[PDB]
Amino acid sequence: ENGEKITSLHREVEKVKLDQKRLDQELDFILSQQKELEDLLSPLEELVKEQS
Amino acid sequence: ADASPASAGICRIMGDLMRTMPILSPGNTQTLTELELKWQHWHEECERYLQDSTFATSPHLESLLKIMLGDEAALLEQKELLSNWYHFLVTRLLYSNPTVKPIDLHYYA
Amino acid sequence: VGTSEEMKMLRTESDDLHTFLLEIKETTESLHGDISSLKTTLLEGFAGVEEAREQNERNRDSGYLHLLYKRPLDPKSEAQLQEIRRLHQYVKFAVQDVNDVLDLEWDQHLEQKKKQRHLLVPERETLFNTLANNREIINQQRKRLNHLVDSLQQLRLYKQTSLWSLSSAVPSQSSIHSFDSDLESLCNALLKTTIESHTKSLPKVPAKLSPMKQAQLRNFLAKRKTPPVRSTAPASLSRSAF
Amino acid sequence: PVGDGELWQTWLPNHVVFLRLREGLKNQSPTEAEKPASSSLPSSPPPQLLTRNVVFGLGGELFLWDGEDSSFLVVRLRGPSGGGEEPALSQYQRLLCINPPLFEIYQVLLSPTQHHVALIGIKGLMVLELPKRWGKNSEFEGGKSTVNCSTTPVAERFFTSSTSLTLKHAAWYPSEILDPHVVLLTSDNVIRIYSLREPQTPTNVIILSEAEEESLVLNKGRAYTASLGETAVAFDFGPLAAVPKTLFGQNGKDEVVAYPLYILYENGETFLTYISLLHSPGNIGKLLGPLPMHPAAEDNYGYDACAVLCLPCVPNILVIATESGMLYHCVVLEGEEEDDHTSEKSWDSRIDLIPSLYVFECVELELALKLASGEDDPFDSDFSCPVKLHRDPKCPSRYHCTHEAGVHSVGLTWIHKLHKFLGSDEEDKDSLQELSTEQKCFVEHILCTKPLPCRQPAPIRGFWIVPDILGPTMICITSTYECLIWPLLSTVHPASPPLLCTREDVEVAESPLRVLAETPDSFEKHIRSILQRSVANPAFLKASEKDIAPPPEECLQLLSRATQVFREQYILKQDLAKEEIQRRVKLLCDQKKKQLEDLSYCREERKSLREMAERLADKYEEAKEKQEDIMNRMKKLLHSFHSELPVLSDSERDMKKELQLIPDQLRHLGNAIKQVTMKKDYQQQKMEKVLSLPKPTIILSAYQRKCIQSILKEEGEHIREMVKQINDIRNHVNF
Repeated sequence: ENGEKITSLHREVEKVKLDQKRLDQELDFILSQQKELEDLLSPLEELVKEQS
Repeated sequence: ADASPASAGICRIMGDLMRTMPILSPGNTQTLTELELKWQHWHEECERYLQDSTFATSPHLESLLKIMLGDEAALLEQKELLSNWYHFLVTRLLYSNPTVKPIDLHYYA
Repeated sequence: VGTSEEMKMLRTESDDLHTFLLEIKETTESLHGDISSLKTTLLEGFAGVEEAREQNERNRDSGYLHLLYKRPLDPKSEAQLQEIRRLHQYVKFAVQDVNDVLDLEWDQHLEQKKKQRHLLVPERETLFNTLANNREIINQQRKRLNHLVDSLQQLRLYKQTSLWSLSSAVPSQSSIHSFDSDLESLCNALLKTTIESHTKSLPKVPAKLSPMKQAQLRNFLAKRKTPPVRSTAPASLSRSAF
Repeated sequence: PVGDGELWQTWLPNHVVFLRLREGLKNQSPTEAEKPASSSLPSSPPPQLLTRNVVFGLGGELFLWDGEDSSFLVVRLRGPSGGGEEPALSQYQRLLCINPPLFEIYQVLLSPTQHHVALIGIKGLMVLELPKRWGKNSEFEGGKSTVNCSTTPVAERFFTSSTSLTLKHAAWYPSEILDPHVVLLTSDNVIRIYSLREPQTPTNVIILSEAEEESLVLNKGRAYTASLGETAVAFDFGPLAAVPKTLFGQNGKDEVVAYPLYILYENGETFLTYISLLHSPGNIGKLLGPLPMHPAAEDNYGYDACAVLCLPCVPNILVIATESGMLYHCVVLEGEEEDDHTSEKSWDSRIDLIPSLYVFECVELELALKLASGEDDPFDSDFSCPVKLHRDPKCPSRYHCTHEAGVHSVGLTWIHKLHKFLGSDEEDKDSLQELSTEQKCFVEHILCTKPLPCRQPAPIRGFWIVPDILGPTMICITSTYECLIWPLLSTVHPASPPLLCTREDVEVAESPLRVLAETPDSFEKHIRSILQRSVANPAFLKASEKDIAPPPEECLQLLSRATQVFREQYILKQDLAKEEIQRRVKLLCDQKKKQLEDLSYCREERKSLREMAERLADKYEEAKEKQEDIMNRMKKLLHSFHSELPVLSDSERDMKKELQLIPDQLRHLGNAIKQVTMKKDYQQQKMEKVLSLPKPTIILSAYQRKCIQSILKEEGEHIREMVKQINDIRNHVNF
């Protein structure tokens, strides 16, 4: 009874540890793609400053 | 337990021993020997918690465990909470002889 | 193997930690939602760069300017007009909804204040009538669920073993005037337990053997050698210490 | 409880009835010690020593025949059920015969109806009627110290005239539905059924000899048939059976039902007859045999056959027993139908289908203990006497054997396999393969009274098995009236599988013990297997204050036989059980250690998962604030790319009409909100201005609160079972 708990407890420890580490890396991908958008946006902010 | 988060865990061990006690139920198809053998396990489990000293952080709960084990010394330490000798008798039967018969009873009285 | 306390500590600290492997899982599986929301707002951003690119080049044609008299709203200007229309209709309904709830409270205050002038006891029976309603709703869903099981067993889609069910109980009044009803109830129960009936037949004859099993058993035993099963004396007294 | 059982073992052998009978037997012994012999020769052999049972029991009382009073002595096995008083060692009832039996009694038998007792002797039968029970204790005549019982002599005029006639065997007819009938077998090879209504005339008579058409000649050859074993010795009844339809003419339809009586001869031939006391004697009662015993035997299965027992099973099991102590286990099966193929010149067209006997095994009993004599003496003499068989009243796979030197118990382990194989489907061959696996009977020497060759035996005078009041418990009474008691095992246990602990362990994630949770007895049954004895020392009857002292050499061999059996069957198995409990307890200590190390690692990762989740929230809101200013740069650029348009469209001008209309509707809505607020303010201040007198507290009584808490339980548990039953159906009906 004590072992069936502790061996199943251990399996959800390593699960949440895997998915937390997945979120860390999917955040790195967002932060990288946000820069590709920001380096793309900034030239349009220059053209309007000349045209005005 | 609601007021004292330091004792509450131990107060709940005491309260759960107060739920494992084999009391006879009038609607229930058991033998006296079944009540007897179950109460013997409950006594062998209550005394077990006294050997690992489980209640030696609150002497009130340590007294309640001795009372629930039929300790005739701790029961007489409760004499100022036993207003008469026949309540002491019925307490002593509840915690030391739950299969008592009419033809044993004189000796306990 | 241990004490009663060790084997109990191994249960509590396991459950005192299993609780947190829900606490820290629910935040992890929740944050995946808002991380998936943020990726959607990122793709809105990538689309907005290219709308802004196309509109910057569209504004550089001299023909396009001639059609602007017949342009619809831009989708942001109409989405704000549709939001203004939605909010106007909501603020209009919730003014009525709150007005009419406040009259439903207020004539109920008048009704309680009418009822308060002719005595006591409604605050007992709403409790028991709700229990009686819930108890027949339990019986109606139970009647419906068995009829589904009958139907599924008709169709042979379901097969079952055996299950059982529960019964009620009631306690007495304490306050000194019931005893002859408590006794007449007991008297009618004793009268309804007074004796029953009798039966007669021959015994059932035991089942006959199958002739095929009987012939197999003859054909087994007729080939069996039958060496005797002796009372087993110890096979070497030549191991005595004297 | 359990402690209820030891008191009767010490009390009952010391009861005053066993003291009376151990004093009478002393007073009988003084008289005949001195006359010198003179020269004559009696031309006669000694009488046959018949193994006895002059004891029975009924409902919770034991009944012993006192032949010195000519009465039963009746002793109670039910103590006072609460009372603080000890069971009185002095208390019994006497049941005295109104007419005394005019012969020595060797056996007693209670009727199926439990009201009548047969008193059985070599020259007669008398039957006793039990007096009516009443009073606070259900006592004979309400508790009289002596009661007088009605006694009827049976077949008296036949035994008192035919001086060369004797009884061999007797029983009750198997009925609870008729008058009590008694069945006798006598020294003329004739069975006779008598009614207690008509106790001097037989209701039915069955001749067992082939002797038709040679009549009008006298009686003498009874010497010479007996030398060939052509004497009927014993009989027993099988269960109630439907008669084979070939035994009647092709007129009938009603299936006639009768008892199969099995009959044994002194040569060991067996015969059958079907007996009814409910049908007309047309073909009913014909003798059928000799019944062929398979396989064939080159000794011919002995020639000293003395007892038979028919077990209440399907197929029948007939136990046959000899004076040599051999017990044969004959399964009874109906005969075979012969195809018309390839045979010629049989010469009677009247083959009745006769059932066949099939020997499953044979048992050889140690009647007296065998010791180590020399290899050089071809003339030591095996100690034979008439084996007496008894049915067990609580275990249909056990029976018991009493003889002059002891008592043996026998359990037929394979009967459960036979009932399995016959009760499964017609293609089940593997239950017949289980019937081939060599679980033999078990044989158990409970009592020894001749433990040494030199010693005189103490022949059993009383035998009974108590079913309900001492548990299943055996009672034996000696030739010396010593009472001996053994609790019987409630079940014939077969041998368990060989040792579930020659396992080497292998780690991947799960415990090898999960498979041992499925059966609650698992480890205790493995210890109970290691402790399973395959020989034991019999319980020895004490030597008497009149016995000859034996040679020291017999006593050394008896000691070494006993200490060897203790060393090999108890001590070795108890140290093996100890090593098994040592191995098991260690594995649990080491698994308990592992679980604390496992738990302590998960306790540190409890910190790890928090000091990670916190930073994942920090890193998310950083990416989110960054997305909003990228989007709030985007939402500004798109707004500048629409501002340079030189004219207002049809849609800009007409949205401007709607936006010019909305402010006056907002002027009405922004008064309606205030009217609803001032309604709430007025209502709330009119509720406030009532809160200055008390409501009475609705104190639901301690029983009325418990009523609602019991109803909300019943209904909440009904709801759980409906939520369950919907999910159980949904798990079966996957679409």
